[PDB]
Amino acid sequence: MLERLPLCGKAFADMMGKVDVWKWCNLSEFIVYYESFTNCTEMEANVVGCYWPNPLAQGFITGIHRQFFSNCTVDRVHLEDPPDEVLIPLIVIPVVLTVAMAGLVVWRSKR
Amino acid sequence: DQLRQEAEQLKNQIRDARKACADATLSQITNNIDPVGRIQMRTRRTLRGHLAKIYAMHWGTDSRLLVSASQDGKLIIWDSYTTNKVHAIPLRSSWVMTCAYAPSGNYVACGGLDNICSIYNLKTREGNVRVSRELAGHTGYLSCCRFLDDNQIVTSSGDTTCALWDIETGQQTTTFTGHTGDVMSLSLAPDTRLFVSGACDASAKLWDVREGMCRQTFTGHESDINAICFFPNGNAFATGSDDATCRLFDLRADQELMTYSHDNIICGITSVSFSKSGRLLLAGYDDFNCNVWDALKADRAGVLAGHDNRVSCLGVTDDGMAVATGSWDSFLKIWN
Amino acid sequence: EKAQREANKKIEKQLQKDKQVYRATHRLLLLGSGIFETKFQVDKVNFHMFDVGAQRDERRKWIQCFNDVTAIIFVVASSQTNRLQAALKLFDSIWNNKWLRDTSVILFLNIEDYFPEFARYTTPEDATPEPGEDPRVTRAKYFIRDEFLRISTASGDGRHYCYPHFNIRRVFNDCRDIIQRMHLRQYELL
Amino acid sequence: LLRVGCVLGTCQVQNLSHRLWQLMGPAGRQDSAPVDPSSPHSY
Amino acid sequence: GVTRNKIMTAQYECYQKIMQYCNRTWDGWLCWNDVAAGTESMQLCPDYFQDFDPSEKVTKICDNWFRHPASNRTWTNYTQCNVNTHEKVKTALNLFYLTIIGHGLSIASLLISLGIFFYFKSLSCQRITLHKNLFFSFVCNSVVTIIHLTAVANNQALVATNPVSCKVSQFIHLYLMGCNYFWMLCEGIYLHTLIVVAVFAEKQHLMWYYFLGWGFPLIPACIHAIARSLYYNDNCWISSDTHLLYIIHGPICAALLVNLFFLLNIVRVLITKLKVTNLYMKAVRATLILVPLLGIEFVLIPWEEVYDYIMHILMHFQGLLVSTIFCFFNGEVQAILRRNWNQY
Amino acid sequence: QVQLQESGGGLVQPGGSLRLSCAASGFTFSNYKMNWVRQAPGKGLEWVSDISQSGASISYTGSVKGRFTISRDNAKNTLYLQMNSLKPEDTAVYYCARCPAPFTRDCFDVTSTTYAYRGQGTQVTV
Amino acid sequence: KLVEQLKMEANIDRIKVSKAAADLMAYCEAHAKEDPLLTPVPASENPFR
Repeated sequence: MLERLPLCGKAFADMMGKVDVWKWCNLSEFIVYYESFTNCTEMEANVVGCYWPNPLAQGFITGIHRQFFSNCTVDRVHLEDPPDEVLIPLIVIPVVLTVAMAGLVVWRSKR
Repeated sequence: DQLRQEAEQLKNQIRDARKACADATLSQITNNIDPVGRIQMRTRRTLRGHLAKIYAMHWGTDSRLLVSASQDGKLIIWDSYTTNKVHAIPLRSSWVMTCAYAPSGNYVACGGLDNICSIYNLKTREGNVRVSRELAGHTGYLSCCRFLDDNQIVTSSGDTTCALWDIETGQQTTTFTGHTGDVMSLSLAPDTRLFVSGACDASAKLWDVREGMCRQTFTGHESDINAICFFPNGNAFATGSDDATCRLFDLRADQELMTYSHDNIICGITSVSFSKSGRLLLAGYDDFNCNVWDALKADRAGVLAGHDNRVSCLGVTDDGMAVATGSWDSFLKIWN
Repeated sequence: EKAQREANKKIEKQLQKDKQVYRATHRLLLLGSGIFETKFQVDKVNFHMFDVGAQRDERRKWIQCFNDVTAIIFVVASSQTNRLQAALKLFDSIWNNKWLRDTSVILFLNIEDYFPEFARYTTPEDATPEPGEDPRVTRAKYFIRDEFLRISTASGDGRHYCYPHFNIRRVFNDCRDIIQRMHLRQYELL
Repeated sequence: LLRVGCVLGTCQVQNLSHRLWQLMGPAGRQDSAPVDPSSPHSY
Repeated sequence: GVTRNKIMTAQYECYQKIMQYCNRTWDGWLCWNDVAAGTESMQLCPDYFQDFDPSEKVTKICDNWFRHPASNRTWTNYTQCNVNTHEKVKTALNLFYLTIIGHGLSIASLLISLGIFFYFKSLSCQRITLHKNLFFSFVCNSVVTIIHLTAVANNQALVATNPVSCKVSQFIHLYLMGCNYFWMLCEGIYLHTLIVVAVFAEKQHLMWYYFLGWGFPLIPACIHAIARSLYYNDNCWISSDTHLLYIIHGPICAALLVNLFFLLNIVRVLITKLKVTNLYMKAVRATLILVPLLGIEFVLIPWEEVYDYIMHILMHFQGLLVSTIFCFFNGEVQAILRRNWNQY
Repeated sequence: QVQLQESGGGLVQPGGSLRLSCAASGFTFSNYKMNWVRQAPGKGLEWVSDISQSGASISYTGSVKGRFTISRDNAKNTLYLQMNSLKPEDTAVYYCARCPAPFTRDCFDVTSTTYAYRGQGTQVTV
Repeated sequence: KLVEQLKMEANIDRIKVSKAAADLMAYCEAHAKEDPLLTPVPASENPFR
């Protein structure tokens, strides 16, 4: 019922041949035509009652991405905490050094 | 039998003799002169370095080098032009109460609770300040000392006596007796042949250094005289007492001339000194203030309010360029 | 100007080395040739006690030199010209002098014909009788003690305190207490 | 082991700065075009 | 726009990592993973629009994916993201203005006090020396706090370049904050060695105080900088949810603990000294005098908006309080300037 | 000129009553504190009584308190000592002492030897 | 003797207060310009600023 996808999928693929073939992964340029492809994939809809989350469309659009944008880097940003054995020493050692320096100043006071 | 009645009638003789020669007070004549105006003297230098309260100071004849005696056991020779310390003399006795800069600049003296006027040499052949002599013989604390020359020096002590010393031999050449209270200060005349003394008996006596006798005695004060200073002409002197009043006496008149007092001043005077001409009368007070008095009109001409403790000593340079005030806050302020 | 600056630097470093040992020294006045010095050390704290010698009986002028001392040790012969009334008058004059109103006094106290308030006097609760002490002698001791404390208390002007005792560790503890009180007062806590 | 964020009273500047960064982050962003809270058509 | 630009990048990375009962979905805004049956899934609220609050979090219901009636397909409850955002921005701006005004008045009072202390010079002593040190550290810390709160995290276009300058500003800010609280600790230490201990005045070397006040706060600052550069290298280190901040606030609370211990001992000594002769009133008077000097008001409230209300109020009025207590209402300075103002 | 010349004094019966007058001159009597001091034969100086400037603060020595009366008339610059119930131990030269510090609570060296601001004394034999 | 001191003091040739007042006034008015404290000294002869 939803064979509407290749209609703009391979039109997307054809227009994709403009930009550099290795810049297909570059998130700065091709995202314009990606948003145009999203407009396609949801403008042919709204005739029978389709919704925005399309489970029958994720496979085919993932395949249309598989057609052109494979063998790529992910460029992940990761915010990680210590493994719980490096966290607490970096917190405790400053406190111990603080109390030790305080005691050392009180010691030097009477000297 | 009873010789005190003869003394009282002699007192009557002296008093009516002074009253016979009293035509008009110094205020009654000094009216044609213009008022001195508001004397606005500001702090120029603040000599820091002393540890304890400063009791005495003395300008040198060069009006640049000054000696200061603080009760921390130190005699610091300052360079008032550059604030630099020229000499730092550690003392055997820390309770110093007076200090004297010799007019030659070669020696310095100091004394206090120890009955010894120590003479320190500053022109040695090796470069160290050494004790050249230690004058002993007094039975009371040394309150004031002033150099007559490189070899002679006069001293005043709490034993109600004054003494003229020979520095080389360390002997008392002349002893001045007659006071009934602790002699607090002395002032050498411009000729150094006479000097006045201020004792704790509300009295001031004029001494002859070569003759050794008491010439005149001045009364009028109500409390202990703490400071005395000769007029630049040598024919008068001012006195500071504990009765919160300064008084000016004249030698040839043998009578008090002016009474410097105000209702709001209820604190005693610690130091006193005239200007180069004697128009202004600088006086240190027990309160943390210094009042400038007009010697011919008895009106307060200005106030110096820089010190945080009582002004213990006051000194005007020989050329009258600046005024040094020592206080118990371990600081010296040079005013101009 | 160069040698002046070098000599000034030398003198100032010497003055700092002297200032450390000066401010690290306790000064004391003993009352009861012109002056005698006595230096002793307790717990490596420097003490500098001075005894008045060869001075006249009029003290109203030379006693002003001891306004910056840590404490004035006032020894009284509490054990006839009425010596105790004279000592009381001297302590009264010392307590109300404008220059010694901040100087603490360590009181060392070494029949009712001169003090009729002795009959109706009562031993207060602050008075702890020493072991081996009869009631009358202890009452008289604390009577002179409170005679001194009444003069000590009838003055609100001043930073001074009075430490009466009936011997070096006593002075040490009193001086330490005075120093602590002065530090607390400099912080406006006391 | 501990609570979320910095709980001590001395890091109030840190939390306030992070709050200002989260609310007033990148400028030029859009606003809510459709009715979000009570609508069935809210993604 | 930048909104659907963020949405496009999210689409990109979601279909980048996902392609590698209730299953994985894409509701158009956030990428979701596969959840077990009868399990509610969560996602922290994004920063897409200016109306949604990023600190909140959105949820999803499993069972199919909880098809919403009257919609007949999947739905997500984004209600908790924009119902109370206006009030959040309101309180954020109000708190920002509170901090700026408080720290500005603190700078004013502390600079006046520092000028008085450095010009009069008659109060020169170790106590006043550490007072000037604490005042200057207060000034530096508060100035850097203002310049970091206004420029960074409030005008993001300045920190939009993703530079190292914002990170070095974070480092310097944490360093001067540590210096402020460690100088409070040094004031407490000196007060303890003077009152409790029998140390004379004008006798200590004061070099250890300079060390503990200036050089030591560098150690935890560098430790936190290295730890963040190695594990939590986020955008300009402006985040506060990471526990790496306790490397800096840890020693601060310890310094405040030691300062409160000194406060206890010194109030004890003061009561022992005052018991010889009411006591409660002057005791709490001395306590309230020493509280702003020692930074006690931070640890006495250990860990809901009134509490951070008071927290910010005291944290940004502490400089003003110390300046008006130890320099303006001080009897010595009062008498001195009252005696001196008759001249000018 | 401080004189402080005293009047009165003389041989009286045991248990009698006299009064001594201390005539002041040369200083403001209302600004200074006054004191009574005596010197019995063969003994030193002893402080007897004093009175403040206002005339309210009053202190005697214990041997004379309740027996003698200190008073001052600041208008005529005179100090009174109403002597009552005298005993042979009261035989002394009673001096009028005035310590030199005005407007002060401390009052120094009134019982001192070689001390000025004190009268010559009047012999009171009893 | 204290009486002999009074005898030595009561045998001096005094002058009256008017002439001494004139003397002091003349000394104060004949040396006022050479006293750099009655007059403010400019910043070219004052070796203190």
